[PDB]
Amino acid sequence: KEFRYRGYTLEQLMNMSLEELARLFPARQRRSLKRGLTPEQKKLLRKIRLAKKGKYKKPIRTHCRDMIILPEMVGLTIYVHNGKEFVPVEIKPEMIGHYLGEFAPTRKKVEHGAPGVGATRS
Amino acid sequence: VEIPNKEQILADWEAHPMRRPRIEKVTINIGVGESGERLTKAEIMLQQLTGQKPIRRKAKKTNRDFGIRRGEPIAVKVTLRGPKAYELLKRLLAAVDNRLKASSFDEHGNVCFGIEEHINIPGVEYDPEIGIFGMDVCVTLERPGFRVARRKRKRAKIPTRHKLTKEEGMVYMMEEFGVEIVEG
Amino acid sequence: ANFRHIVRVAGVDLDGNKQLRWALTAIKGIGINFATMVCRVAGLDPFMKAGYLTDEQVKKIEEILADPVAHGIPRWAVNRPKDYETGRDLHLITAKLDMAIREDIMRLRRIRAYRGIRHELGLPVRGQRTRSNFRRG
RNA sequence: AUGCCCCGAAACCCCCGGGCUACACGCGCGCUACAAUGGGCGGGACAAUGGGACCCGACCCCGAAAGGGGAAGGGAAUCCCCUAAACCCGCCCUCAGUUCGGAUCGCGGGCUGCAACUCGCCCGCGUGAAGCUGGAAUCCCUAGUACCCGCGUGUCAUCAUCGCGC
RNA sequence: CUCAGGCGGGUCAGGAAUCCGCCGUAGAGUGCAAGGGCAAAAGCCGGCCUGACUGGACCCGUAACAGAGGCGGGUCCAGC
Repeated sequence: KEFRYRGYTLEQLMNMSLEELARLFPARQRRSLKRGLTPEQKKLLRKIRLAKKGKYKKPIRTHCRDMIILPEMVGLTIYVHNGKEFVPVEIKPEMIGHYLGEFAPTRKKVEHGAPGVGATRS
Repeated sequence: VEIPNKEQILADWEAHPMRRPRIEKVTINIGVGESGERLTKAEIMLQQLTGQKPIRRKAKKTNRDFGIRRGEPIAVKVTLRGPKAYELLKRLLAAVDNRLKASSFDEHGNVCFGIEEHINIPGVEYDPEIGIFGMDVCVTLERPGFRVARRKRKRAKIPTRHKLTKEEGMVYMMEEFGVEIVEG
Repeated sequence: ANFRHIVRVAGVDLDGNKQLRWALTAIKGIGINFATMVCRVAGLDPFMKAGYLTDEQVKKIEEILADPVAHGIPRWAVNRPKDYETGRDLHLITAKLDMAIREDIMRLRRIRAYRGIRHELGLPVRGQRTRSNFRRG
């Protein structure tokens, strides 16, 4: 089925301005947008806008894990820092309104081995 | 999908009246999978939905993985024929959207599908005895003179010209009622 | 009058010796608060023993459950205040509610979010400590 | 604070991101409960210690709640936090995994903070896991003490099942 | 009434549960070894029954040709 967010299609979401996107988004994202964007986030937006317009062909890397995905960021690969490397994340329509850091896991899955000598009172 | 032979095969159906087939039987199966009170619930459900008695299809061979034993009544089935079969097929096909997968048709123009919940004049009377809702529905077509291979006396084999095909079956379904899809 | 020991509302059998509030509570998707809300909207005394309900009253309850908001229920007392797809206010009952929650978790797992990963792994998702508690084995 | 040894363009100094918050498992100390010596609803009474300047904030208006806007007085025996709970009266529940239990999750609305996903707190509706009194063993306490029940403060931009007192 | 096995289709259902079509000379089954025989049956599913009976005759095999106590089998008459 065609993707829709709050009954709006992707083209409508792109055409909508920042205030309407904030209205659509949940309380946390709306509050973040209302407060504003930090200078690093503004630089990230400038890079994404240039890439979309077609004058930035290099991969996009950033440390901004607290950034919320916007519809204009759909269709791009962003390399998000996770502490050690820049893991790639492909922006999808269903990921709008989520924090960019949710898709860049930091820790690793644990495969517990045999318990040590001190793991028990014996 | 798109059938390319619709026009000339329409000329054919109209030119030869006896070449027009019909739904000889619609078979509905309830694969309960266990011989419990759910089996009786499904039996009464199909009894009040169709109007004729059920059949206790027993299990062939024993399999402990599925929790079955040979000869255990597992599933039930019912066969519908005639104008009442026509009406039941219409209501069932309306239950879900009037769309059939174009690939579901057999080689001999036989089609069928499955419904995972009663929705056809269903009646919310399911809390008393329901829970095993779900039904495999398959329809069989036939040009009129196919009882030659069924009659005991002077039984014979129908030629390949006189038997249905996938395209003819789907076009017949389209012409009578409902539409096909591209299944992707 | 006709005191029914068992009454079926919204496809779930309700007790006949229990008040209407807690009787409606038997349906997944409705609790004591929302049941009282529904009774007050329908105009039925919440304290009546379930079983005295008539066909008209049962159908009225069904309609209220179908469209709680249009019947006066506040938009902030519903189960789904803002549908992800349609963008309207909905209240889901039993099977539809289960499908909606399953779809939400499946969407998370599909987008590969942290909360989806944690859902599939079966570990806490809301930011708890897993060193001393949550021992399932 | 300091002896010797060591690093001394690095172990020194700043900045960004992550971690200290992981999780088959063993343990200490606690909170909540396993209900009638009670749960819910409406109503009716009673404190003290302390703190308050980007601070406490009466009072008024909006909101269903969280919360939002204006704003008097108070440098504090003058104003605020501050009309606590246990307890009492009337009604429903009548021994049941329930109108006990409140983990675990969905959606949505807010506050602080430059920043809330890793990794904060708050409120609405929905959901409803173990638990029906506990083996060997083991701990505190001699009077306004023990038990029961709430409040102030230190940490604090937000966060108290925590320490110190009432 | 027709089997085994296979091809195409169908909600849970997956290699394998129950179902709808086509092909299918027996590749199945027939209590048990092997061989032989069996497809509108000798196989699968049902209805009724107890000829798995009584009194007898003759004949073949064990034992060719070529002798036999005991035993197995075949063709019949009568009774019920």
